[PDB]
Amino acid sequence: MEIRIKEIKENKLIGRKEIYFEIYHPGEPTPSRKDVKGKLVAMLDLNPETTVIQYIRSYFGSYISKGYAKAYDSKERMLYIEPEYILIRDGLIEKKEGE
Amino acid sequence: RKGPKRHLKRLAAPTSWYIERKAYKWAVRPRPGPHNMRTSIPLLYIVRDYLGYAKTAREARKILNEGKFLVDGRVRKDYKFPVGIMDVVSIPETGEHYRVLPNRIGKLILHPISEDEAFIKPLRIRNKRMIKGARVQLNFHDGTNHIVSIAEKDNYFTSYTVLMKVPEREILEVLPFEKGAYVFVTQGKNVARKGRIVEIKRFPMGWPDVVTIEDEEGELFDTLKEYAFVVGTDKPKISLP
Amino acid sequence: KKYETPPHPWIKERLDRERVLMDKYELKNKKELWKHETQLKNFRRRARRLLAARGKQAEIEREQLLARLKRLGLLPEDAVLDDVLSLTIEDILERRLQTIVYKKGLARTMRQARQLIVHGHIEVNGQIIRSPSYLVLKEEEDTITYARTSPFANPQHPERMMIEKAKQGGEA
RNA sequence: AUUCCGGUUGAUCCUGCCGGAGGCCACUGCUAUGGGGGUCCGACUAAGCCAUGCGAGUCAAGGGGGCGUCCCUUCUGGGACGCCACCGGCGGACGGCUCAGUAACACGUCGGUAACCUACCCUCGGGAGGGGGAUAACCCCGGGAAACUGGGGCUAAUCCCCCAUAGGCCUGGGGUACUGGAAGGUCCCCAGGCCGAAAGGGAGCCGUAAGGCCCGCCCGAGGAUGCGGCGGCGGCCGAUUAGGUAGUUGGUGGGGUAACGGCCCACCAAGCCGAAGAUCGGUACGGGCCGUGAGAGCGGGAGCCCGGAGAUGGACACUGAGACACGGGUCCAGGCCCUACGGGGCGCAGCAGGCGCGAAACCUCCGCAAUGCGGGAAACCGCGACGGGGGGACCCCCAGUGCCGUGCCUCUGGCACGGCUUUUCCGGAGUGUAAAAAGCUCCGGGAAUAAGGGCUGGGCAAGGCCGGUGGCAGCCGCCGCGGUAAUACCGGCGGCCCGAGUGGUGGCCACUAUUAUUGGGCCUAAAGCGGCCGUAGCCGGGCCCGUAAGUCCCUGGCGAAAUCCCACGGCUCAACCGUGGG
Repeated sequence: MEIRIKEIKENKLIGRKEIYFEIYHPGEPTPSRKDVKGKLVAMLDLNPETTVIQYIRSYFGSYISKGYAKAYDSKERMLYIEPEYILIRDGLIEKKEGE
Repeated sequence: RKGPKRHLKRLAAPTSWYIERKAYKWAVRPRPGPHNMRTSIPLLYIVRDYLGYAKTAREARKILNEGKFLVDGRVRKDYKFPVGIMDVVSIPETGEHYRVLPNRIGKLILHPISEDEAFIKPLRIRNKRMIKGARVQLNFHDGTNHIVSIAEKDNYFTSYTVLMKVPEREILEVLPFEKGAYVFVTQGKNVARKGRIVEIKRFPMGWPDVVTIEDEEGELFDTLKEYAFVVGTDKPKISLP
Repeated sequence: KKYETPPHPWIKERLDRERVLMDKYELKNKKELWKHETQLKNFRRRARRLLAARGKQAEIEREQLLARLKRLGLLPEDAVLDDVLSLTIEDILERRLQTIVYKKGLARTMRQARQLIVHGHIEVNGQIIRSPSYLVLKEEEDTITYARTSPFANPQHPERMMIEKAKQGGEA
């Protein structure tokens, strides 16, 4: 499996790079989030607990996955700002707030 | 309906915001303010959609509150606000400046112009009328107003260019429209064009009043006096489809 | 809908047409033929309308239709609206997935690819197409290879032998 | 994308009806809808009513506390959160649902209120000085099975008020300056009269307090937004409905409203309306569109968006810019329920769910996470509005139910037999949950493994035989078929069609030039008035001339989005949706 960076945004106000991933799997099952943790910290080039994994869907039979990840400087900022699905998929926090 | 609609629907959201109209079922309805709801561009659309700086309305509301936009020289904080046409929207945090302009298509586009022009806002005033102390006051369709004169005939009837200094809310450098002046066309079906007025002559009585113009290409157009908006001798640049 | 069912549907003359083409292009249902007939029919309707009207309808639209036919390959190089009218419902059976993979000779016959395409072994562009009714561009002919392979990941599989016997190509 | 067939007869041609073949939309039988994507579901019933859960709140950073707890400290003492009641402010008129009534200035488009208002909000200008004052909380206490209710001492705030600073409004007289297409609205002076502005903020930051970021209030002007109002045109059927009208048509004065107005009122007049169909009865939310058709035309108002109308039936006010108010009150009618029988409470034609009805239509699910919105500096709270899954012959789209060798039959194929790959299916991985689900998809193990239903005399000649039976039992949409070698019955076998559908009934549109404008007729097929007269109406010889109303041309304002076509892109693919053009 191979992770490549397609697209890079620089958001200054909050101090993060917003980043697009294409991840491959050829003859292999759908990418495994647990190895992708190990692989991520090097690709983004930021500490391991502030390099964040989000969004992947995986094509039907066409072996390419499209996806998004975050690289943050600020551990403080990230839990607060971000929409809850990310925080659980990375493993940070759950679901914020009920009724 | 017996009350202001507080909810706008997505299928009621136009094609002029260039928005997906089957996305949910509820569209962002600004609270009453400068401008019309369907002829505005929402603050939600500008942060969230346009630039990718939000992926939820909570991101975009938090981002606006901390600060990433000032509109007309002053602070905003919620995403509900109808941004007008011929306004000045600012990213202080990126240094971008935009004009809110029509296309030939008639969708709102933010058209980039330099940091310099952010200072300027051209006004062509909506009506001119007396207030107490025998002073006349200036008006707009975004409600942007100034007071204090000595009355009298003054610069024009109502077809003005003012240079407006936006943090100060001051008027400066007044200028008439002529029969050799510039207009950009910002309502009607002839929108996006910028040219030189041939003559401002019209149909002298009743409700219709024509004004006519030629351009650089030199096409002949006719539009209402109300839909003639005087840029000046050019201050902002043209809008592109 | 992409189903066309004519005014008289059990007439002798229709029925003969249908019966004969069933390993000549591959059928296993009539519907599949009906999709293709509907695509062509709409294209010929539009082509007819533009030609009928004066020049005062906007030529941009006639230019966009003609463009699409250059890529698809029905008008290969032609650029004529009258030329669309003359088209057969037999020029769109020849641009089927099953009769353009067999043309190159990766599918033994059109009949063969009714478990290659299911089991996902024939790729076009970057992706396994699964659909006999998929219609292939002239662009798209330049990339027809294989993926997610099991009988072509094993030459030693007798599947490989049944498909290629001295390499049976063309269309029949 | 423009098609015809059987049937009046012994045969023939015309006329004409019927039936069938096509699209679409309910419902109903069998089977199935694996798998996957999008739409959808009391949608032609009782606009019947409901048990039970739920759709309406929110600020302690306005505010002095009561209680639990925290940082503390373990004191004095200040800083926090939850919970709790009272005034403030804002939402509760919206959002959601339904379409009964209404054939009308309901609705659409263009006009237009210089007759009228518009808070929250947004802008610009300016103001918030001083004085006065309360009631819950707390403390104490009575009753009712309840609902619900209390009496009093103390007491906070952006608490409630007055005065001034003025402003507002009316009215009489003078005159200018802004805006206009005009009428004439806005300016100012003056006299006399009334009403007689406002309120502030904790822990932080900015300023000295006020003030401001933030939240809100006052006055002047504007904007936006909502409400009301006027006009042009368009705005169903029955003439076994032809004459209708008494605030009714107008004038004049006036009241009342936000405001024009016979809206209401007094007076004065007798007008107003009608055959280009008034009035009356009857039926119907209207529109974008949609269904069908080559078109012309016909048919329709359903999801969905737009505007109006309603919320057990009727009547009624208050608070608010905005209600005569969809989960508020008063009351009357009907009906339900609790009851110490004294007395209380309601409204699923709101949402789950129930029950009645009938030919017909769902889980007492999951979440507040995303979407929108109100309040809140924010954090965040509220949300059966909403996002989704569940279930559902409801529609649409996509896809699989094999392939090769192969002896031999029906070789556009089939079956035996052999070999191969292999949808489901299992184990694993992502997804996604924003915590489930939907389990697919991918990888490893790995099977040819979900296919049915209709028809077979002519219409569909598209598909043929046997046995039983013998005008019977039955079949039938039509013409018919059975009174004993039945292709038509019934069973069986075979074949043909189409395919997760097939078939039936009901309806609508095409076929139907059977509504004739395109595109029909009247000697004899159905159809000339017994004949005239002349009214309304329709239609007008030649030549000229004025107008340019009709009529043709050009530009410009505009006919919302969605639906529709074409193009490209994304989802394996496509339906579909985005985007641009039309």
